[PDB]
Amino acid sequence: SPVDGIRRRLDDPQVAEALNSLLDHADLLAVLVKGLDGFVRRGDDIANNLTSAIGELKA
Amino acid sequence: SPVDGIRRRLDDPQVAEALNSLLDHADLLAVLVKGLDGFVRRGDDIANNLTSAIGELKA
Amino acid sequence: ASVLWFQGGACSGNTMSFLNADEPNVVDLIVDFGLDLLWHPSLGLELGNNAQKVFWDCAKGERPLDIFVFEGTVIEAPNGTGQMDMFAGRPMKDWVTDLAGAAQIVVAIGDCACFGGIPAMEPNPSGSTGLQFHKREKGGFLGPDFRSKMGLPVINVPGCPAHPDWITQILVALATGRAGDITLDDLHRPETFFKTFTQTGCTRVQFFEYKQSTLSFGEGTRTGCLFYEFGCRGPMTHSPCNRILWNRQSSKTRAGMPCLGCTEPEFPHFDLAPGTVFKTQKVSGMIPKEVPEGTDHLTYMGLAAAARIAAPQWSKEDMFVV
Amino acid sequence: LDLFVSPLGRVEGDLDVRVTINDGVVTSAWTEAAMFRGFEIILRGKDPQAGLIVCPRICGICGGSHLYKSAYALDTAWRTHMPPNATLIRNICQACETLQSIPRYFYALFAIDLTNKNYAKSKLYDEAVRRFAPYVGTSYQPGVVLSAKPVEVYAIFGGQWPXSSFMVPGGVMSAPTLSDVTRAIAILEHWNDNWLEKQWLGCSVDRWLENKTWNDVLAWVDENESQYNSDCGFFIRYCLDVGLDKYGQGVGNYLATGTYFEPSLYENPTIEGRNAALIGRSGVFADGRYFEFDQANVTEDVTHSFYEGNRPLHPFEGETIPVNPEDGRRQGKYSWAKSPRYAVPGLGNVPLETGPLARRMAASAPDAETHQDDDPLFADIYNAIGPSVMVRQLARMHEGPKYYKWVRQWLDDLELKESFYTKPVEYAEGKGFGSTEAARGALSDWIVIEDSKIKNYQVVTPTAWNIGPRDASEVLGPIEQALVGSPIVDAEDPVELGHVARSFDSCLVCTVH
Ligand code: FCO
Ligand code: F3S
Ligand code: F3S
Ligand code: F3S
Ligand SMILES: [Mg+2]
Ligand code: 3NI
Repeated sequence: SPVDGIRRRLDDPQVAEALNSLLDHADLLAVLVKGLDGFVRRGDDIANNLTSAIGELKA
Repeated sequence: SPVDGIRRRLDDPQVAEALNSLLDHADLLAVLVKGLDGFVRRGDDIANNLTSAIGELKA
Repeated sequence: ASVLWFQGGACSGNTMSFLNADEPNVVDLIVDFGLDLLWHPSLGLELGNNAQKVFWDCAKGERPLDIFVFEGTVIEAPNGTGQMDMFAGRPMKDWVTDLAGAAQIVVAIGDCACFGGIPAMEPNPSGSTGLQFHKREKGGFLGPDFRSKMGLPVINVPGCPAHPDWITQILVALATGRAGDITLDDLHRPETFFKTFTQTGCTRVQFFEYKQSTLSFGEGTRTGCLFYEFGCRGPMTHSPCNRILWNRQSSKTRAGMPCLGCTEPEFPHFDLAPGTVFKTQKVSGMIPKEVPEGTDHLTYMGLAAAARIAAPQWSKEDMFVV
Repeated sequence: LDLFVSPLGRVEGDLDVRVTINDGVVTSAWTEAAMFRGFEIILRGKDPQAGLIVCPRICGICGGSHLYKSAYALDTAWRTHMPPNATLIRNICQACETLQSIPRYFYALFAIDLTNKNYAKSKLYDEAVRRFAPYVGTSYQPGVVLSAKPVEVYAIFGGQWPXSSFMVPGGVMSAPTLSDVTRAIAILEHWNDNWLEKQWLGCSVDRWLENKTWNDVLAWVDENESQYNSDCGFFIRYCLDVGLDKYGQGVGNYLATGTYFEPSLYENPTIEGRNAALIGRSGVFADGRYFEFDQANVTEDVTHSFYEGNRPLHPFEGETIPVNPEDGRRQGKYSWAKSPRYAVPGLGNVPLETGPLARRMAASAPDAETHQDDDPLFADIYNAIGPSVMVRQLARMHEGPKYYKWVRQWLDDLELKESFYTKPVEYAEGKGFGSTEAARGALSDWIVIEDSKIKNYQVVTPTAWNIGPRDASEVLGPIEQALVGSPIVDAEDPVELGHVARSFDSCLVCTVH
C-alpha cells in the first residue's frame, strides 16, 4: 500500500531526524503562520494605513 | 523505533500546541497553496499579460 | 414550430418568468412567431384524455414535435420509478424519454431541468436530476450522448428561474431562421446570454474594482459590491442578468441581493449549508474562498490590496442614493 | 361513473381528479397531487436563511409570497426589528405579486374554460370566446400581457420576479431610490388604468369598492355599458347565465392567515402580535361564525397523503416522510398533498377553504382596527348566494382594486430617507412562524432553528388547505367538497371539474412543495 510506504519513509533514520527537527521548531512555524493569519486578518487595516500614508504624500 | 519517536514528540505539550495552532490556520495555508496552484496554472496567462505590457512600452 | 412544454419537478417559475416576456411578449411569441404551443400545464386548454392525446401523438410521432421544453427536474424517485412525479398516467420521466426522443430540439428551461437545481439538493428526496446534467456532471437523465433530431444536445436555459429573454430570444431565433446563430457553451447554455457574467453590467462593479464592500442590507446597499460580505457569485456566474435586466427593471445585484449563481449548474451553491447563505466564505477572515472566474487568489488579493489603496472617495460613499 | 381526469392542468402543477358521477353530478371527489419535490426535507440542516432561497422555489407564481412568509418566519424566530419601510416594501411586493397573479390566473388559467363547448348555447358564448379564448382572446391577450407589470414593481424592489430572496430577517436587502418609487407608482397606475380599470372593471377602482352587497354588484353590472361590458361585468353575467354560481360551493368554512402588516404595528415581529398588526385581516369563518386565527390550531394529517404518520401534527412538530405511492395507494393514500386541518371549537379539526374568498370573509369580521381591511361585501354575498365558482372568482377579482389601492398608498408611505433593514442577531436557536396570504390564500411557514441550522421547516400552502385530501375522519378537503355537487355535462371534457379546481386558483407545486 502507498500509505504503508509513507510510514516506511517515516522509519528512515534521516527522514525521522528531519521530521523531529521540524517538530522541534514547530512553535516557530506555528507563530509565523499565526503572524501571517494576523497580517491577513488586519490586511484591511494595513491597506487603510498605506492609503492614509499615500494620501499624506498626495497633500 | 524512530516513527515511535515522532509519535512521542507529538505527545509533547509544546509540540502539540504548535501543531494545533498550525491546524488552526491550515485554511490559510490551504488557500495560499491553492492561490499558488492558481498562479502556476495561470502562469502562461500572466506571462502573456507581461508580454502585452512590455509590447506596449516597446511601441 | 410545434412546442410542447412539460413540467417535472418544477415550481413553474420558469413558466411565470417566461410569461413576463417582453419583446416578444408571451402571447405574441405563441401566436405571431409561428410557434404552435401544443400544450403547457399552466396554459394548455386541454385536460385529461384530450391532453394525453396531444402528448401521445407527440411521443409516438403521430404529430411533429419541434421543440420540447422541459421545466422542473426529471424526478426518478422512488427507486428509479419516477412515481413521485406522475403525469398524465405515466411517470414524468417516461414522458421525458419519449418526448425528448421525439423532439427536433429539446430545451431544458431552469436549473431544475438543466442540472437538477434546488430539488436535487441533498438529500434529493425526489431523485431529481436534470435532462442532460446532474449539477455540473454531464449526462443527467438523458445521458451525455443524447441529441435531439436536429442534432443538438439539450439546450440548457438555466436560471432559477430563467429570465424570459433567455428562452424567448432563443425561440425567436429558431422561428426567424437564426437557429444557426445559436452557439452553446460547455453547459449547453446559449452563449449569446452566458458568455457574460452576472457581474457584467452590475451597477456595483466599480465598487468591486476598488474592493469596496457593501456592509449591510437595506440602505447599506446604497454603496459597495456584495461580493465580499454577502457571497455575491456575480463574478463566478455566467449570465446576462445585468446586461438584460430582470422584468426590464433590475437584477438581484443591482437591487442589493447577492447573485446566488443560479445560472451555474452547482446552484444552489454549497447546498445552502449553514454559513453559506448571503455570506462570503473567507479564509483567515479576509481572503474569499472563491475568487472571480479566471483569477487566482494570489493575483486577486494583490490587485485587491492595490485597488483598496487606489480607491477613490466616491467608491467609499453611497451612490444609489434616494 | 368513476372518472379519472389526468392531467387537470392550469393548476400550476400536477393534479389528477377522480370523481364519482351519478346522474351527471359529482357525488364524491378525490384530488391527487401527483408531484413531490420535498423542499421541507431539503431544508432540514440547511442554513437558517436557506428558506429565503428555497421557499420561493416552491412556486413560480407565488414564490414572492413564500419569500414574504419565510422572511417573517425568520423575523419572528430571531426576534428581529422590521423598519417600517421594510414592512412597506414587503407589503408592496406581496401585493404586487398577487396583483400579477389575479389577471394572469384569471385569463391564462381560468377564463379560457369559459370558452368550453358546454356553453355554446349561451347567448354570451360568442363574446366569451372572443374575449377569453387562449392566446387570441381579446381580453386574454392584454390581461396576460399586463399581468407582468405588478411584478415589474416587485423587481424594482427585489431585483427580479420570480426568484428574488430580498426579504431578509430585519427587513429587505434593497434600498429603493426615488426613481424606484416613482417608477413603481407609474407602473402600478398604468397597470391599474390599462387592465384593472379599463379592461377588468370598466370603471374606477373606487367605484368597484363602493359595492358593499351582492345587489350592489348586480347594480354595478347594470349601471352603465362600460361596467356591463367590462371583463368583470361580462364574467358575472356569464357566470349567472351558464350556472357558475350554482356549484363549487365547497366547505363554506374559510381560513385567512392575513398579510400586509401595518408597519408601526409589526416593527418587532412576534407570533402573538401578528394578528393585530395585519391589514388584510386574518380570520377563520366556520359554521357561520368568526374566529381569530391561531397557528397553534393548525394540524396536518397525512392519513390519505403519501407520507408516514399516524396523527395530525402541528407543523412545529411536522414531518415530511414520503411513502412510496404504490404502498400508499395500497393504504388508501392518494395525494402528495398533506391535509391541513384547523381546530375550530365545537367543530374539531375541520378543513378550511383558503383564498381570496376566505380573506374577504375575514375582512367582513367585526371589530376591524383602523388599519385593517373592513369589507362587508362578501359577508353579504355569502349570505345572499353563498359560495360558488363565481363567488370565489369574484372574491379573487375584488382583491384587485383593493390591493391596488393599498399598494399605491404604501408606495406613498415609503420614507425613502429611513431604514430598510435592521441587521438582526442570527440566533443559533429560534422558533419562527411566518404567514401571509399568497394570491391563493393562507401560506404559512413554521421553522425551528437549532444549532444555527434548520431543525424543522414545515410549509403549509393555501392549495394544501384547499386541495389536501381527506383527513383521518374521511372529511373531504375544501376542493374535494367543492367538486362534489358539480354537474358533469361531458365526461370526455369534464370542464366543471376544472372550473371548481381552478376557481380556487389551485397551485399544485405549492400544494406539495
Ligand atoms: N398563492 C399561492 Fe402558492 C399556493 N397555494 C402559496 O402560498
Ligand atoms: S424557478 Fe422553479 S422550475 Fe426549478 S429552475 Fe427554479 S425551482
Ligand atoms: S460587482 Fe455586482 S455581480 Fe456581485 S460581485 Fe459585486 S455585486
Ligand atoms: S442568482 Fe441567477 S438570476 Fe442572475 S443575478 Fe445571479 S445568475
Ligand atoms: Mg408542507
Ligand atoms: Ni403557487
